[PDB]
Amino acid sequence: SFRFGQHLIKPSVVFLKTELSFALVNRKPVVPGHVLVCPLRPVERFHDLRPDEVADLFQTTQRVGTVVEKHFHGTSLTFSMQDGPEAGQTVKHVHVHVLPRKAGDASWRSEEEMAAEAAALRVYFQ
Amino acid sequence: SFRFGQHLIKPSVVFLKTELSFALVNRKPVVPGHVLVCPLRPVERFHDLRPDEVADLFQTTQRVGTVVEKHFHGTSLTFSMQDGPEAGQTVKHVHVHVLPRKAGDASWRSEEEMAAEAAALRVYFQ
Ligand SMILES: OC[C@H]1O[C@](O)(CO)[C@@H](O)[C@@H]1O
Ligand SMILES: OC[C@H]1O[C@](O)(CO)[C@@H](O)[C@@H]1O
Repeated sequence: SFRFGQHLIKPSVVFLKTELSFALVNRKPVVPGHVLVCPLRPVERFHDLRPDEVADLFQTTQRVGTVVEKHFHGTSLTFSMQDGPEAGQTVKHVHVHVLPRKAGDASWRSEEEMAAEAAALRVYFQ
Repeated sequence: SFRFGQHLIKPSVVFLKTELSFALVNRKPVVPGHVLVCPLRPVERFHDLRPDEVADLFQTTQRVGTVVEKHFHGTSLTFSMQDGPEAGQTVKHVHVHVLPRKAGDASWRSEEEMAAEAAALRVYFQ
């Protein structure tokens, strides 16, 4: 019941929802803990977001980064937004990739394993 | 008169300053138009920023991205924050790399050429 470009994301894989944003787990996380933070409104380019949505997106991203870094035992974090076709954007919805990083750092999993991961992550936002 | 880790940045290379953030040009931009957006307060990790500083950092980053994409003739933008030593952070100050991207995309320059670039960029924020 969350849009992400032209697909519907099941709530089971969403671990945080705010008044303007939501965070979800990935089917193929690039690194363990690789999650996405998106505005609820499906806009394609970052400049399309209103200031309130910009503040919310990133304050949410900040909270999520802290949680995933902790949960997946990272010691740093990479935050990246591929804003546009020439930056590599595949899904036409603004979103931030949040990746826990460890020193010296296929991944495909079932919806059930994604849902289990989202359930673990929700605990940190209670 | 702007801190960036343990170095002072001359105003001549700063093209935007808000109540909580500032943007500057690079000595060796990775791509033309590669600029940095930083909070005025020198904190090392993204989780250290207050919510108001998070909102300001990214609303500023949004405005800067629009300007540099326009000025350097990009058609997209890459936004990246290397948050921590294991994410590649060299300067211990939170900052966002903003890079205009073009289809199919040493760079060292003098302070004067950096100052000329910052002066061009300020025009867009008048
Ligand atoms: O996903 C990472 C999680 O899995 C473990 O390695 C095994 O349970 C945990 O300590 C960590 O929280
Ligand atoms: O730095 C990019 C700037 O330089 C030019 O290529 C030459 O003046 C411009 O059109 C552009 O605004």
